[PDB]
Amino acid sequence: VEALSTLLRSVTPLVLDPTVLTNAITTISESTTQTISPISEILRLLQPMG
Amino acid sequence: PILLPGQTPFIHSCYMPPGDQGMFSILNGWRDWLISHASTTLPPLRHNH
Amino acid sequence: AQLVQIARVVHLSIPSSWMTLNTGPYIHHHAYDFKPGITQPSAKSRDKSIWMSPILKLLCTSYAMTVAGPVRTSIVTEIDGSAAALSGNLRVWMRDV
Amino acid sequence: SYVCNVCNARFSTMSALSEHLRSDHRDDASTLLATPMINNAIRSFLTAWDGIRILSPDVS
Amino acid sequence: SYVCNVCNARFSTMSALSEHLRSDHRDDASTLLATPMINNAIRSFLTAWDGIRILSPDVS
Amino acid sequence: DHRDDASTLLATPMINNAIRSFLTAWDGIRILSPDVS
Ligand SMILES: [Zn+2]
Ligand SMILES: [Zn+2]
Repeated sequence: VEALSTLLRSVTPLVLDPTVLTNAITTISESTTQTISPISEILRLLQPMG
Repeated sequence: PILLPGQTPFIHSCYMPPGDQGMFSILNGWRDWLISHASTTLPPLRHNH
Repeated sequence: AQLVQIARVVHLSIPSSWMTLNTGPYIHHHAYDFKPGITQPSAKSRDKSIWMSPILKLLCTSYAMTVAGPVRTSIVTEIDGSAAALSGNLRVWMRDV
Repeated sequence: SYVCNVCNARFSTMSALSEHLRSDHRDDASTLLATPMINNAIRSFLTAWDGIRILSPDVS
Repeated sequence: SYVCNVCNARFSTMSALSEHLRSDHRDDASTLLATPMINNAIRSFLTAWDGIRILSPDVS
Repeated sequence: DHRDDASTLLATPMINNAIRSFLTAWDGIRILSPDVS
C-alpha cells in the first residue's frame, strides 16, 4: 500500500493546506467571559499530528 | 549589549528601552538558550519554578 | 484613559529615544495581545483586559523595538501562569505600594 | 552531547534538547480544559476523595 | 571555539559561524537562532517596497 | 515537585474587605459572659 500511496502523492495537482481550515474557524467572534470555548476544543482535537 | 554568550553580535537595536523593559526584552529573546544551557551545565533546582 | 496613561501605573513608560517616532498607531493596532489563532487560551486576559491589554502591548512593543532590523508585528503567545494569576499578583503589588 | 535534567536523556544538538524540554516535562494538556479558578477546585476535590482509592487486586 | 547550536558544527571564529548561519540555516525557525528570521523579515520588507512603486513609478 | 505553585488570592477582596469591616464595626454589640452577667 505504501508504494501506491507514494506514487499517488508523487503525481497529483491536489495540495492540502491546513491553514485554510484554521483561518475559517479562528475568525469567528465569541464572548471571552464563557468558561468553555468550543473553538479551542475543536482546534485541540484536530491539531495533534498536524 | 554587543554580544551575549550563545548569540550573534550586533542584534540589539539602540532603541532598546532602559530599565526593566530593556531587561525583560533581552531575557525574552535570550530565554530558550539560557534554559537549555542551564540544564546541561548545572544540576536541577529542588522544586518547580 | 489612553494606553500610555494607564500603562504608566506600573512605571511602563515610553523611552525618550522613541519621542521622534509615530509609535501611536503601532501600539494601537499592531501589538496583538491576543491573536485568536496563535495565543494559547491560558493567556486570555478575559474581563480584566480593560487594564491588562495596555500592559501587554507596552511589553510587546518594547521587545519589538529592542531587536535590530525592520519593525515586525508583536504577538503575545503564552503566559506560563494563567493570565488570571498574573492579574491577581499585579493587583497585590498595586495594593502593596 | 547535550542532556536533560528530568528524564536525563541525551541529544546530539542543543536545539533538539530545547524542544524536548518544551514538550516532555512541561505541563499536561488537560490543564487547558478549564479556567484556573476551577482547576484548583478540581484538584482539591480529587485530593479530598483520595481515601476512596480502590485497593490493588493483591491485598484483597 | 564556537558551536552552531542547531547543526552542532564547530567554528574557529564568530565570522565563520555567522556566515554558516546566514548560508546554511537560511530558512530554519529554531528559536535558538535569530539572524535568519531577521533576514527573512527584511525580504518581506523588500516585497512590500515593490508594492509601493509598482503602483507609483518614477518619471524622468 | 510542587510546593506552593497553586497559591494566589482565591476570593474577591472587595467582598471580604466589606465583610471584615462590617463585622469589626459591629463587634462592640457582642454578648456578655455569664461571669460578667
Ligand atoms: Zn528530559
Ligand atoms: Zn549549523
